[PDB]
Amino acid sequence: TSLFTTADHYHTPLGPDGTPHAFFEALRDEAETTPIGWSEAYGGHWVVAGYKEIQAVIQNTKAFSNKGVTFPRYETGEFELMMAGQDDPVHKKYRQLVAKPFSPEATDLFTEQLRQSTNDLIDARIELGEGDAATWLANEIPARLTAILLGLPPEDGDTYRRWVWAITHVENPEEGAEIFAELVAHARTLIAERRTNPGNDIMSRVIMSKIDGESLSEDDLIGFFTILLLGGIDNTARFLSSVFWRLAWDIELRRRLIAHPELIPNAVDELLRFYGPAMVGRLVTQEVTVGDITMKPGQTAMLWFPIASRDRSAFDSPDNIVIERTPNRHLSLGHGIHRCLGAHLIRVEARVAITEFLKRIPEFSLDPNKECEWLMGQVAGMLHVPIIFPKGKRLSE
Ligand code: HEM
Ligand SMILES: CC1(C)O[C@]2(C)CC[C@H]1CC2
Repeated sequence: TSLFTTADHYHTPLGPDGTPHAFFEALRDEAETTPIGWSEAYGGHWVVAGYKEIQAVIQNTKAFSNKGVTFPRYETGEFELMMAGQDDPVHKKYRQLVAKPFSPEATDLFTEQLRQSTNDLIDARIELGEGDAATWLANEIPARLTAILLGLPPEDGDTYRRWVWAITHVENPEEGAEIFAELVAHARTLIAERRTNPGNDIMSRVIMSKIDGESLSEDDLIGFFTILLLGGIDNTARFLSSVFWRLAWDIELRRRLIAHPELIPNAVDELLRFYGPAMVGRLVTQEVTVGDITMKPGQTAMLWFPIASRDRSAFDSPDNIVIERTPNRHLSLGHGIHRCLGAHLIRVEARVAITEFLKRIPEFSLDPNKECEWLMGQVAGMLHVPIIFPKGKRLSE
């Protein structure tokens, strides 16, 4: 038997712990013999699980195109995910427009805003002794940050989450497209207002930019708005949710982060390796042989980063969360020309979120009376993390 034959990132077998990690470990074991397998899912496609094979594919821009970045394709109507859904030269020219706001030096400037926000969110339920770590904290920290990045109202996370859900998981096609059309309508209004009353946000920045002499089309701007909205509300929320879940039951990892705050950055990278949400696809545009397999134009290859991040040939003791691991060349944020634009930002965000969470609530656990829930898909992570903790006090009010 072979686990590749029915491999499907939206339908990953879950173990008793509630995650797909037992399955990931088993597939990792099989990938030592067969690093790339054909899955019958989605009409048939390639599943690339070995670390060196993923590197070979992701570095080859000649035979692989990012037009297949989301598979099944995300619901974004007639729009494309800017940067992520493009190949060079188009990709490079668009990314250069937002490189500055995402530089490590620029992203460092969000630290205090994120520290205060995390604390403000925690105040909301600290006196209650219970709450869903995902919905209450993990979803909100990035939702608020992203809204600020886009010049949107921070208090409308449910609206943004509804759009994101439509793009990534709504099952009914029409309902999905109609809800994404809502995002487009809101974006149009935002763009027109920024057009005349600009601010210091990134949308404002791209609206005033120019490529080869001319301003970007409204459609291009909607693509920028969409991909940045997805990075925060989807990717970051699912990652942090899985992290909070882990910290709720792993009392060993938790006490060490509290005792060694200086290890938190390295710990964040190790958690990124272990709980990376993502996976990405690539559209084959040229017959190419990777490893022992030959791919043909028109086929799609899914890069299963979570399996590659557990490759024994790339990481010693891959199944353990070694907080002091360094270097840590995980693929959770991609590699090459499409490597995560938000890499430094999410490292800062995770450091702050974890630090403040453990500072305010050093003692907590999973709620024995409530169920945790894992969200499967191209971005996979905990969706519901009910926890309980001894009642505490608010910092403000
Ligand atoms: C923990 C959070 C996140 C994870 C795990 C994640 C992961 C990834 C990965 C795997 C890629 C590579 C795409 C490919 O190879 O095709 C990527 C690309 C990208 N990400 Fe992130 N991401 C996260 C958060 C964010 C955030 C917060 C933003 C920005 C606000 C963002 C913006 C982007 C953009 C624009 C690209 C495309 C870059 C390009 O094509 O050059 N991501 N991300
Ligand atoms: C899943 C992943 C990695 O995240 C986003 C934000 C960029 C590329 C793809 C699709 C959307």
